[PDB]
Amino acid sequence: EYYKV
Amino acid sequence: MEKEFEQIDKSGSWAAIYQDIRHEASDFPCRVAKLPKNKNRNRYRDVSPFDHSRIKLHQEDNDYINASLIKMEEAQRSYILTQGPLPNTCGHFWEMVWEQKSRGVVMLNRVMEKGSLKCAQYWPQKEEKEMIFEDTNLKLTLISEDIKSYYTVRQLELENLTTQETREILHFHYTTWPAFGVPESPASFLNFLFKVRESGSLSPEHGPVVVHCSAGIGRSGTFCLADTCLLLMDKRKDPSSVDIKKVLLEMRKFRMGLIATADQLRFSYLAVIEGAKFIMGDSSVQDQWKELSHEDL
Repeated sequence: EYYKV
Repeated sequence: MEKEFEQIDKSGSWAAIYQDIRHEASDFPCRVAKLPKNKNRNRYRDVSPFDHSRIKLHQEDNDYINASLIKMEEAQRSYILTQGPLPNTCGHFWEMVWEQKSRGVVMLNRVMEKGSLKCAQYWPQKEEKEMIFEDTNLKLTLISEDIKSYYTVRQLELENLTTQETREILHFHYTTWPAFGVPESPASFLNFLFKVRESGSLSPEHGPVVVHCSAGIGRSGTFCLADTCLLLMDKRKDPSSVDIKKVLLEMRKFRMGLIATADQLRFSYLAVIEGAKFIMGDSSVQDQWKELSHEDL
């Protein structure tokens, strides 16, 4: 749910 | 312009250049996006629209949608970049399309990608099973469909149930572009872009085209950067006068994070280089792209 995953 | 590309490729500096852009990129506040009543309207918690360029729904309840107006003054084109709609924002998405008078939607993701849900099924897949968005008084009906090997164009009818006005929306769905990845070839990308261009959906008499992927910054950024660069080349009437890096920084004044990997930036160069041929006068390279795209079967 973080774009930078 | 190929000089600058041939050098970076030999020197292997693409990741350094991409990091340079991240460092220099604008940083504007996103207060409306971070309000608690808007937590369920954001797909990712580290991707938000800037307050100054966000699209506002014409709504008294809550005017928020995770979408940004990217207005390229010099290239004379506007884009709306947005996240792939959520189950609860499909009505807002089409409210936005209607209120901004968009004629085209470009979708660069798939609803399910490598396992995870990236997007809600926000448009109808069967003529006889139309969608009604009661919260926003809209109705959406699939009219026809043009399926190609790596993309599909659908004709949709958007009806404002209040006034019974109807509009035709063209949906361009690119199905073979992975998250954090690039298109198969510049030919298949440019063939897709020129299909969008040919449709008239980007004409200035229409509202801004809506472009989305998963977050609305990565693949969406690549698409809009290439189109604007080719626009600038034609308008200035000088190919190698366009600095891809400065154009991307200009776009990132309007939405954070545009272009998500260094390889997507490399591809953007590759696509503008290949597209320059058409701008320079070789109008027939367009039919070439169609052939290398394998769009049939």
